[PDB]
Amino acid sequence: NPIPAASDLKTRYPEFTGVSDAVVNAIIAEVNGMVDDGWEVSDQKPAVLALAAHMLSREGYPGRATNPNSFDPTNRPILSRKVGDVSTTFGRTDGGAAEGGANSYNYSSTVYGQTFLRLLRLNAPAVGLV
Amino acid sequence: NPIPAASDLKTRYPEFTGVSDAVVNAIIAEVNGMVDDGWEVSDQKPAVLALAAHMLSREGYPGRATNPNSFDPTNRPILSRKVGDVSTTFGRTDGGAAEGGANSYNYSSTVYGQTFLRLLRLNAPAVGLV
Amino acid sequence: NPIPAASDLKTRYPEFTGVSDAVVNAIIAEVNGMVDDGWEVSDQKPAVLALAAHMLSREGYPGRATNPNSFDPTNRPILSRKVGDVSTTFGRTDGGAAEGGANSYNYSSTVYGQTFLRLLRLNAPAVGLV
Amino acid sequence: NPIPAASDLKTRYPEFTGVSDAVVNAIIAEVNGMVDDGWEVSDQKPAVLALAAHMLSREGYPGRATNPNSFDPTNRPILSRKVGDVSTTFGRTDGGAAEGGANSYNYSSTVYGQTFLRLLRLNAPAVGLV
Amino acid sequence: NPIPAASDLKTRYPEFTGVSDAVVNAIIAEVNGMVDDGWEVSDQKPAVLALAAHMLSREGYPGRATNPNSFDPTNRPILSRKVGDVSTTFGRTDGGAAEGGANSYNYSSTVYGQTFLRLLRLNAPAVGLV
Amino acid sequence: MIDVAIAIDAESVEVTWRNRSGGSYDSRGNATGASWADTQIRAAIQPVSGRELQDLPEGVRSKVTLVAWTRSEVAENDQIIYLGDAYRVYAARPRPMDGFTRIALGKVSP
Amino acid sequence: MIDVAIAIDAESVEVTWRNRSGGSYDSRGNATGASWADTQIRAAIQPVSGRELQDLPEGVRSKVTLVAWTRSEVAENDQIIYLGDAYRVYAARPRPMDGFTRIALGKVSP
Repeated sequence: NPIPAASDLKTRYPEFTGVSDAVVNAIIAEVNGMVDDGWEVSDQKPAVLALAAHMLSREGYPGRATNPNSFDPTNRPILSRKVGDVSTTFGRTDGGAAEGGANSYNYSSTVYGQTFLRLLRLNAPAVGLV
Repeated sequence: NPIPAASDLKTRYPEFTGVSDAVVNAIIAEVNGMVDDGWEVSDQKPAVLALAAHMLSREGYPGRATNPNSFDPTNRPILSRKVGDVSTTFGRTDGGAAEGGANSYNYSSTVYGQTFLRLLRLNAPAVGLV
Repeated sequence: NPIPAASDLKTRYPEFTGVSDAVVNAIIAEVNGMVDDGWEVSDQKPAVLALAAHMLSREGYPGRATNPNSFDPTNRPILSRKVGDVSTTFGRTDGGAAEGGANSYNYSSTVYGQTFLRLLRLNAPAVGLV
Repeated sequence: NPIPAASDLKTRYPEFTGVSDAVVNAIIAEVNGMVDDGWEVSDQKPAVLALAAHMLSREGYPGRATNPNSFDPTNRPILSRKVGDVSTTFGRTDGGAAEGGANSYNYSSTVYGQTFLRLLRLNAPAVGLV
Repeated sequence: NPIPAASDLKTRYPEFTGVSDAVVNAIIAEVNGMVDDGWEVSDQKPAVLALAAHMLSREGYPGRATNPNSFDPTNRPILSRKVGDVSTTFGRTDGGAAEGGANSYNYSSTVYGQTFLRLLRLNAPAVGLV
Repeated sequence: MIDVAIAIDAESVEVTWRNRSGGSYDSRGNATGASWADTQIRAAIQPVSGRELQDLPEGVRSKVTLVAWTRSEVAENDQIIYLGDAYRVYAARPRPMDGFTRIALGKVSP
Repeated sequence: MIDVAIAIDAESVEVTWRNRSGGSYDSRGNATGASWADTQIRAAIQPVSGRELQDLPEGVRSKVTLVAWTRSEVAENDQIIYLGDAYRVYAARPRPMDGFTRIALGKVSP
């Protein structure tokens, strides 16, 4: 990975246009380690570009929240609601919420992590000798 | 795959007529790798044409959303709704929603993915020696 | 870990800007032990920066609470609520709430814990001889 | 453990400021036995400091109750309530409430006991020869 | 156990200040047998002081009841209540209520019993030869 | 992740919103109502007690009412042209936490 | 462990509470209302039968009502400034076991 892909996901993923310093310097540097030169050329840029957005959207929005400050450090899903008389119901997320993981990192939460996972399986067979 | 099928799915799949730069350059480049000359001639064009649309519809629309800006990075299904006094209920999708995967890529979400899957199983038997 | 990362998570994790003595001296000192020089350079700073925030958000807010004094020593999740006639329902957390641990420390509660976990599994394979 | 940590959790855990005699003399003396010199220096003070607060908060508040006298010798969790017409529902705690122990001491009830447990696992491997 | 700890739990457990003849003579005499000199000095006083209170709170209050004469020889838990139009619901306790014993003595009912249990497991390992 | 008004999109229809701004009075005391602005918009109309007949001595006429649940902002005195006839707004219940309202419509033509 | 008013925090808004203390009467019999004290505060307002039109002979005017569910203590005759307009309190249902009330608000400007 000669070039850490920076400031380009805003073109690749148009929904992210709020902040750039928390993107390029604070997160991209955390993702460009997973990519290796043993991958193919068609994947190294898109894979890191997708995983960075997965990490961003795992939190509220690029930096920690959207314009309104309503962010939840525990991603609690919203099952239902009603606005004739305001009501909401959430899920339970303590270790694994529902068909989820509790000892690994769950890459299959948003679409972005799913893209990263489908690339990672293609390019990185896991087998060792030691 | 001598020719990356480009700007043709708008004719094959009429519902996608919004944007063309995000389709041909950003997405088709991400699919034309899966197809191999070991396939059949009648499949290499339709299969990639289907898989590109599956990838598009995975997001909100052709590019990240339809004309309204109401897109969800998590494909949360809508189980019920009521409009005499507005109410909705959604599904829970954390690692795997319902009869769905949590460590692979689920090709059986939409119809386009099912078409790609049905061609893939036909043309690519799985057996190795190493 | 030559340098205990201090007063930097306020820049890394903007939501925490209330108090700094409880963070640097009281909590960071409790985290900088888990990191080892056997890790990678790109992880020793971010991992401890994440784990300190996981420990902070485990309580109400950086020091024990946010500006309101409404803190619960048991992290009881809120399943539903209604405000047309005030009502709430909570979860049951006695030894393990739901798909959660009862004899270990659950690192998969918040996102910060999941980030620490994903780095820990990467840098620290578990095998011994004695 | 040369020094029984006393009167310092009120600085470490600011929510406890009501009483001191029931803390230093009546409880800390019951916790400073579990700590051993085989632990590391970074843990002996924080571990006992946390376990003392766990024991305190297991009861109503530092001594047996808060300023109002409404304490429950059986820690019955509150699942839901309603204030349009006052109603509450509790859980059932007879031998073990829900995913909880009934023959050991359940250290995983509050956050404080969880901190003590995560330190105890790190510093005290359990293996014998006799 | 040279000295049966008497009239001291009123200082250790402030909630019990009603009667002293039923405590010292009637109950403490029933507990000081379980403690053995094979224990540790830090435990022989607190453990019996806790177990006497567990036995007291097993009944209504130190002698058989509190100031109101509303006592139940069966410790039926209260699951829910409503006071806009008085209603209560109780639990079922015949041999064992819920995750509870039916042929042993359940020490895990109240907190005092759990304290006695946690000391007992520590000081009294179980192994015989005959 | 919040979307409630996504329910109003299941059933909708193109009605012409007609926003109003008031006028003033001629020096002789009369009134001048003016300043309409039109815009095609989507609503979810339901017939809550519509088309009640009235056989008065003067003849026969109907009494039509409706409810709206629209996403746009509509005040209490505007017009909505639907099914070829105009309707005047009785009363709105705006919910600014979300984006939608609830409106009562009464037919204007006697 | 008790927290019910934690529900009122999900939806809230900054309204200016305006606490009132009464006055007295001039020797000629008139009245003098004074002693207002203002404070920004958070409420959870919902439109229970708001904005009912009234086409009186005198012209057109609306009839606005609201409910509050606020955490602070509000008496029966105070003011709450919301959305740029003042509202007077009809009636409160305080629940001192918890911290919150329930208030009916009517718009003042005719």
